[PDB]
Amino acid sequence: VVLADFWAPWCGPCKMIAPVLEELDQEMGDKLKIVKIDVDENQETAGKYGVMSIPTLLVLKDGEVVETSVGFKPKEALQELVNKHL
Amino acid sequence: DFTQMFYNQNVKQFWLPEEIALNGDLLTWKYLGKNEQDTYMKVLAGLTLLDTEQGNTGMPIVAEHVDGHQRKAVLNFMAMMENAVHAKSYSNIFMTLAPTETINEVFEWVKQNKYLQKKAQMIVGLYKAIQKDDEISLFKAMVASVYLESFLFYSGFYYPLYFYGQGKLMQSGEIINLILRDEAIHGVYVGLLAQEIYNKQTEEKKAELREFAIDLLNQLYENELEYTEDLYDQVGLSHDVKKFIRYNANKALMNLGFDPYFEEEDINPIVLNGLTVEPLKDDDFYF
Amino acid sequence: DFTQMFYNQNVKQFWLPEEIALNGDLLTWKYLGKNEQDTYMKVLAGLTLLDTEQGNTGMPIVAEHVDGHQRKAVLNFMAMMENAVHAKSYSNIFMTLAPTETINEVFEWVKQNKYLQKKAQMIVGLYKAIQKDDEISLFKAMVASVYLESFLFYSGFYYPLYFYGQGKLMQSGEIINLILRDEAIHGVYVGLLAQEIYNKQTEEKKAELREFAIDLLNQLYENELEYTEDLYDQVGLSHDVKKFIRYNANKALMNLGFDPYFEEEDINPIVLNGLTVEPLKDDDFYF
Amino acid sequence: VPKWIQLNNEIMIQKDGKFQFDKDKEAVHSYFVDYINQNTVFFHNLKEKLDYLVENQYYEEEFLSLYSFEDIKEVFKTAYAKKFRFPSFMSAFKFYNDYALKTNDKKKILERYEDRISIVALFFANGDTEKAKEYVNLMINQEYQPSTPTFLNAGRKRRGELVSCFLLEVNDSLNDISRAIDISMQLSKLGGGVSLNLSKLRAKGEAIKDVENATKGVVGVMKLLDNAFRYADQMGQRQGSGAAYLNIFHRDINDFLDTKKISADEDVRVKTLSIGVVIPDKFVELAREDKAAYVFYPHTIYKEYGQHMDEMDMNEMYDKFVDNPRVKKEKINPRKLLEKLAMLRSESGYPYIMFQDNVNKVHANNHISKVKFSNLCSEVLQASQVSSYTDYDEEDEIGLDISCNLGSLNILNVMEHKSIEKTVKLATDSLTHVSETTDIRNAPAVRRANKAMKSIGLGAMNLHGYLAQNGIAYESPEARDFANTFFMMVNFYSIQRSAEIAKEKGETFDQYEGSTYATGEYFDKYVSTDFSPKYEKIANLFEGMHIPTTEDWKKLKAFVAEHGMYHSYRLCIAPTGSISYVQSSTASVMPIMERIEERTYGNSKTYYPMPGLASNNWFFYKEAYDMDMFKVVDMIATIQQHIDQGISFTLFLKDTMTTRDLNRIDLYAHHRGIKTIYYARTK
Amino acid sequence: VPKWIQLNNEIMIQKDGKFQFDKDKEAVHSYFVDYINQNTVFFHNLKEKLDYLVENQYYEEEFLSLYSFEDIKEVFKTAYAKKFRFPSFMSAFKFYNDYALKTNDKKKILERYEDRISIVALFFANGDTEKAKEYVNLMINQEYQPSTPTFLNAGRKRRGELVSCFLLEVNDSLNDISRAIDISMQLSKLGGGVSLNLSKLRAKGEAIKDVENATKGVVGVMKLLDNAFRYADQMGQRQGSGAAYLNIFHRDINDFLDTKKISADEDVRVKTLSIGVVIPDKFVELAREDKAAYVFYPHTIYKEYGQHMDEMDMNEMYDKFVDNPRVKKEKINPRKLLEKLAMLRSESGYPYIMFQDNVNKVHANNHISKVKFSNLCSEVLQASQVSSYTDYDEEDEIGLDISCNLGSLNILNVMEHKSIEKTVKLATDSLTHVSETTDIRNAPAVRRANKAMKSIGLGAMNLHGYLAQNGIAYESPEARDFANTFFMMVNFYSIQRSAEIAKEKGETFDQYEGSTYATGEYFDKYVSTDFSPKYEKIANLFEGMHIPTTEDWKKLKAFVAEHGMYHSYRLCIAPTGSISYVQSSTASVMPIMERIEERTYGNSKTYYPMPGLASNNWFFYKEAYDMDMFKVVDMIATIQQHIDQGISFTLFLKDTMTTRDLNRIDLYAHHRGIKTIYYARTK
Ligand SMILES: [Mg+2]
Ligand SMILES: [Mg+2]
Ligand SMILES: [Mn+2]
Ligand SMILES: [Mn+2]
Ligand SMILES: [Mn+2]
Ligand SMILES: [Mn+2]
Repeated sequence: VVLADFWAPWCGPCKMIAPVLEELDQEMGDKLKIVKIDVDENQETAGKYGVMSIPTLLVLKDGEVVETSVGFKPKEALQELVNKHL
Repeated sequence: DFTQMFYNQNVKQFWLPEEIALNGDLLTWKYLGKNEQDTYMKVLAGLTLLDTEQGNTGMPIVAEHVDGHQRKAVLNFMAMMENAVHAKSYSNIFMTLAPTETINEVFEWVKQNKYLQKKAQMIVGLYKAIQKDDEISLFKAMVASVYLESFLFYSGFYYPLYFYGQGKLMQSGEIINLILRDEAIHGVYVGLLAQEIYNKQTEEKKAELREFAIDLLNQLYENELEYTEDLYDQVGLSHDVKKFIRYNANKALMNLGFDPYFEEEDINPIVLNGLTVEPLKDDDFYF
Repeated sequence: DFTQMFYNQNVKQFWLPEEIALNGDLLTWKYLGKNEQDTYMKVLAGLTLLDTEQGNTGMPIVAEHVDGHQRKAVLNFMAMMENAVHAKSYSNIFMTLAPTETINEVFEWVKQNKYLQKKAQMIVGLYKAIQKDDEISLFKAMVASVYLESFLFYSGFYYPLYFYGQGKLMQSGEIINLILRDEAIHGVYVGLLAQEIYNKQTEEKKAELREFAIDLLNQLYENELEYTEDLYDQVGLSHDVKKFIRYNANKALMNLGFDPYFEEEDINPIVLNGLTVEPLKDDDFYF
Repeated sequence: VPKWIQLNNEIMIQKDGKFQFDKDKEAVHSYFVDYINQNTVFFHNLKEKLDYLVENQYYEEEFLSLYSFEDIKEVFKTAYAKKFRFPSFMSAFKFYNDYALKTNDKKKILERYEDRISIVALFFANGDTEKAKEYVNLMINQEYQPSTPTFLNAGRKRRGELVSCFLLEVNDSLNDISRAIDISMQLSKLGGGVSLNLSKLRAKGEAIKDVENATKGVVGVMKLLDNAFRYADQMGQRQGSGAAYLNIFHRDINDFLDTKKISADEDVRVKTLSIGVVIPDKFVELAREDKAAYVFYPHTIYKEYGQHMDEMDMNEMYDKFVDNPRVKKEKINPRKLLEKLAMLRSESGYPYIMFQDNVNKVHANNHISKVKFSNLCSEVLQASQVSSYTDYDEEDEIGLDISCNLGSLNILNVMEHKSIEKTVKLATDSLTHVSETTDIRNAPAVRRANKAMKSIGLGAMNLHGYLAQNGIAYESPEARDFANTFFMMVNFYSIQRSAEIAKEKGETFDQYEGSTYATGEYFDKYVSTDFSPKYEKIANLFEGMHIPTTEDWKKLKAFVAEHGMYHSYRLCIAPTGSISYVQSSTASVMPIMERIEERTYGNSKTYYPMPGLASNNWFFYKEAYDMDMFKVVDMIATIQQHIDQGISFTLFLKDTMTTRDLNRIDLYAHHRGIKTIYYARTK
Repeated sequence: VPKWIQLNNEIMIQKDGKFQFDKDKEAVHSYFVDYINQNTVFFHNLKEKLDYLVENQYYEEEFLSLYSFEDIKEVFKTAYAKKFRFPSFMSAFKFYNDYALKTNDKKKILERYEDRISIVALFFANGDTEKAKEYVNLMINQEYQPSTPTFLNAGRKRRGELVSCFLLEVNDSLNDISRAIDISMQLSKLGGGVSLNLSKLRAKGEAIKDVENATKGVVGVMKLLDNAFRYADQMGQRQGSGAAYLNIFHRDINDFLDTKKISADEDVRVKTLSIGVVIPDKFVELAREDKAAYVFYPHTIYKEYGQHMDEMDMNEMYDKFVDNPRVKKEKINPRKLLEKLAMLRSESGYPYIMFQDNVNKVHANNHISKVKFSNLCSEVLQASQVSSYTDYDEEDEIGLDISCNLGSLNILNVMEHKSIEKTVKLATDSLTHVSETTDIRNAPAVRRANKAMKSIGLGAMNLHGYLAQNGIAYESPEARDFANTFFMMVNFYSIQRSAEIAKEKGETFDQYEGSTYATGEYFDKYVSTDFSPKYEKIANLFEGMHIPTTEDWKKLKAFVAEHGMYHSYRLCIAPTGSISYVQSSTASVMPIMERIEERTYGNSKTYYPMPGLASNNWFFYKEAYDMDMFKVVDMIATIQQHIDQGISFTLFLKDTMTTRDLNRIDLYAHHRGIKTIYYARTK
């Protein structure tokens, strides 16, 4: 189970989600991998996943996208989103 | 963001009835037909009766329930204009054009008139329904107030503006134009106070308030069409008056931050004729 | 027999603080001691509070309960003057003479000052106790209003008048004289309405109403003494101001149709020095 | 306060119930002694002064080179031999503040009155010593006053033009409109006011090359002209003043008038552009019968008939336009338009009203062109031909554009000296010299018409002053009789001098043979009616002067037929404004607005009683607003019948008189033969 | 709601979390089938259509007469042989609403896309059937897009001019100012945007012929030109857009900038005059060193040196001006002025920042004149000479006023066809034809410069669209490498075609021998530096195309030296904001503002997804506001080194960034060699 964060350095909401993902890694990092990808440097992956703003959070399970969340989310909402797929 | 600006615009528009001499209107009044004189009298009485409700209830009730010293002051100023300036101005126009007995009869007729009463009582009903510390009921009353200021008056204003645009009854037309200019700013101001309440609501509550506003507009509009035919068919103007009502309904909606309801139409041209610095700190010239 | 002449007098007295340029007081203000400036700011702040409540509450509520469109027009106009003109003028004075922090501090000071809160509590309480169709509750509020207009303002008015009379702060003083000129006619008018209600009563009821008026005056008076000492001891004028407020208490009683209550005293003479479109026809084309 | 100003303020300080009018002479004496004599540059001799003024680029050298220094010195001695003294402080103040030459730093004064007059006379004479002395006698006696441009700029290097007016015909093309803007600016930088005829411009909603509803009307051209005159503001010392004239049958007439409304928005309003309305007799007829009128689109008429709307007689072609389906128009109410004119004049004094048929009924040069528009002062009425300004590197068709060569007779000083003939002839010669020496290179039509028509304007002033100082009320029939006789004499001697100049030069004005002067139609009322005074009191005023008779007019008509006439136009009565103070005269032939003028200068309040005002003639100097406007119309029409051009006729209205009263005055002026109405001054 | 608009409204209705981009093809199909085919008038044969259009004043009969009817028929057939299908609804809507010929009542469609293209091709070829078919293939493949005036008005009778922009030099005189107003109105009547250089106009408070402090500065001229453009606003089809350019060292620079302030009063505020500021490197040097700078009075410099201030080198003459007591000047703070510029661009988008030394350091025609100002779109950087318009009847000294004939390459379509050389050469030939057939009789300097300079503008567009559709980020170094290579090839083939035209016609542009093309200085960086792609991904894009190497550039330099150059200027990248929709291309070389543009035409919103926008390339179509402006400056400077004229560089800023960020972007653009900056768009 992987939480992929599509972000950019200029994106205000993406700066707000960064500390939330660090807390989530401390609490769940034994069962959840967190991956960050910068869409300004990695346009091909952002295009492949048809991701249409930032932050976009993809929950992947064994390489397949099982859930998609757009915009800022608090920690508890990200935990609920990931715990469905653990 | 807006009350001090409206304060300024309101007080700089201050005027008094005595400033316009009315007697010279008798030189065009005498040349109108009976139907024209009848329609004018009835329209004038309609405006007078509605404006009295606004002076005695509409503005003072809103001033009472709105919080903020500066808003209460602006609202007080508007209430003053209704009672001290507008009401005296309408009376002056009447006393100039008709003898005492004719004035009393016209007011008796318009007081019993079904279409005038329907709209007058609908508006007054919403003012009477405001409850202390309930912003929803206040908003509904503000909508009613904006509809009166920016919409309901205009089936009436049409006729004086129509004459004014033709060079007839110029003194009373000048007075009406000053009154109308006050009601326009009153409508815009109360509209901003209503939007403030609207913007504090949830999305479901907003949709519900929009439905209220549109439903109310529809009821008033259908009665305006009947009111219009009742007064203006005898002088052949109803088609053009209806266009003017819809155009002003759209302005009232825009005052409440809502989209126009009616398609854009052209208006009678005679009535139209009547109407972050950040200083360069060096090291920015080097890259 | 009187409303029309009061209507005409009120509207002919209409003014705005912006008509008076205030930058001329800048130097005589700069030259006052810290004690004098403090008392002056606080005095005007106390006045601002009184006018805020007279405009927001007192005049509109009395207007609501008094019958007759012309009487209501006068009372509505007076209400507008209170909050749209008088209360605002004090801010014009403050914004000219004082830095923002001193302005912020004095408005915080009104909120926590016990005498100013007590007098507001008492006056506004009576306004809010008015019951529809109950003339006695209305009379009591009108007595309170006369006491505000003709008595309570005067502990405040003393100081601007005291300076005006010495040729100091004369632009601010001009504003204050205009405010005072308004309050004098407001106190007379409300006094006449109160007398109307009083004159309807039995002798027994009248005796009770006089008791109410005198008890209320004494209660307000005792509070005003403490307020006066609190403000004026630091400028050495408390005894002089006390004589002035007693003088004006008698004027308030007289406005209510009652005999003077305090004995006559010599007031500071400085303060006394501080006081057409005619259309063409067919016959104009032949000569 | 200064001593002279303080003494002037004692005029209104009343002692024994009478104004201290004698204090004014003390004011002149104090003003001179304390300010002028101290701050005038004095030279050891006239030679040093002339050398200083020419060398420092204050005077032109060409006009002084035509005289030996002995002749110039004799001329200056003749000017100073009179020992002219200003009789009112305001006269000297006006001259030494506006017209006296000052140093480049404005600290000192270089020219006295006798110096400016001498220089103007030397300019006028053009090498003739006797003629220069005659001009000096004419001006130092204050019999004749050259116009403000001519008096100010004659013989000075730092100047503009001596021409007061410029009347431009604007054709219906973008090239012609651009050239109109260019010429308007080039003539405003010269100082003279510019008036433009916009009746040829097609209305709003007309087609530009077969695409419909393309034009924005004459209002856009008025915007362009207004900003052009604002740009050419002559340093801002005198703001750029321009006029725009439109025929009342032009479609844009309502929008033309809408720009002078106070309620008009800034998107339509013009500020520096005065407006005038040309009213043919057809509009007055339509208003009289209360029948619906039509305003026509000029370009549709031009397409249908091949001629401009204002080149066709509307009294004849109005019906043809109305029953023409290819001519576009909209129904209007002529009486409503008249009421709109009256209320616009009440509110702002605009527009100038030009009765076209009144002008063209007695216009001598209708063969050249009918008078389609007037000047900025609404007193010049001359034939004009439009200029077809073509695209670049294409030859332009140059027409005729009118110019003011103005000069005023002081009726008081003219009749005191009993020299109507001599003054009129010398003034005509001076105006002829001004017209000849004018060469404006950036206005082709103006230059061509100045060379061809040779038109001059000889006005008169101090009519009310002369009448009141002779115990004659302005509205009295004796005043009208005097005006009739005086202006018939002026017309007689102006025609005589024009014919004499034509004989002496061997040339007339261009297209003279078609004028009524050549055919003798002009002299019909002069050889059929006797204009000698009908009052014994008035006849005594002309005693010692040969009043021309019917036989004298017949001899003059024969002389004109044999020898021709040099000037197409000779007489036009300008408003005669700030220069009327210097001459100690009432402005124009208008009645005086106020008996004592209250003027503000700096921090001082200055008072100017009208000349000759005293206790005996206090009620003869009746204020213009107190007069009956109908009798003033009668007076002007009596004067107008002897003036070939128009008269700057200002209406003086009380506050109580409505728009119907103003319309009655306008219609009585039209009925009495008044050509133009200048201003509606409401008190 | 129309069916096509409702289908286009389905783009943003996301199904499965994806945009329905396939609905746009359905939208265009519905648009055609239900509106265009129904409202297109059809003729039995092409002969009937051509006869009807020629006889009804829709087409010029002259340009169709050089071809036999079989040739025109075959040109149309090869236009329809492509069977061109619009890829988006907005393309067809924009074409059939703005450019497609409609009847006089604007009710039926007379021209298809393939008919507009055929007519424009027949106009371009001028009697050559094979060349006409080549142009048809060029435009129907959408490799080259003629400018909006050219595409809309080629072969039409109801046409203005084919020139998109005009640049006028205004001299310091009233004659020159009036003629500049006239020419501005004439060229706005023709439909083209007019840019005026006000740096030669003398400052406010200057002397007019010994009359000191009389000028109104350049701001009065701005008011005049603003009202001229309002008056000549193409009757309301599109408001008259004009441009005023002033040097930053002009004294009126603050007054010039204050015209765009919101707080500015209506007496100093212009509304239709776009303002541009010319910044020499000296101003940037003074601002960098924080020394107090001086803005100068141009007339004092003209009197002292005999040349206008903008005609001299500021970097060399600044110290001489400052040390000259006879040159009047006022002290300013260059850093405060830069901050004022930044705040003005933030609040209104004005002025157009032009770096004069960035233009003239690589300007090939500095011998003719330095580039003192740009056009209304800040992309036409050409040498111009001021015209000395003299008085009437006096011959004017006609100079050179820039006329720019624009044309755009669709980078996506040019690259997909592997036809850089043929497209560039055919576009150069078409622009040469447009320049030759264009004559303007009312602008002598524009006509003279069109005949002599023969300057054309060959722009480019769909840079960001091509990069995103190829998986290249606009800010990536690969994108800059592609821009470098593509525009080097474009410059190579434009120079080659210009030299071939000069050889075929035997004539070069006037004063070619003094240009860097003749001396070989232009080709130094091309014969020294190799501009082949440095990235294998970019080099694969140019597969099948011969990239000009160093040896090829040496051969081209020798060819130019031997035969000359027909065009003084060839490449200029215009914004092309209107024709971009029709060609399904991103506007100019600018990055896209929005991925899906929201447009309201009537009471219905019409969404326009970016050309080729999809799910796989969503993040490659990065919005310009989210991009680093330094990277965009780097891209434009990479492009600018291969463009002899300027590029319409628009700055896309966020509301979070301050005026210091705007100044930093401006200074980075100046440092990177950016010639002009068009707009500062804030989101
Ligand atoms: Mg033409
Ligand atoms: Mg010059
Ligand atoms: Mn009202
Ligand atoms: Mn109202
Ligand atoms: Mn008060
Ligand atoms: Mn009060």
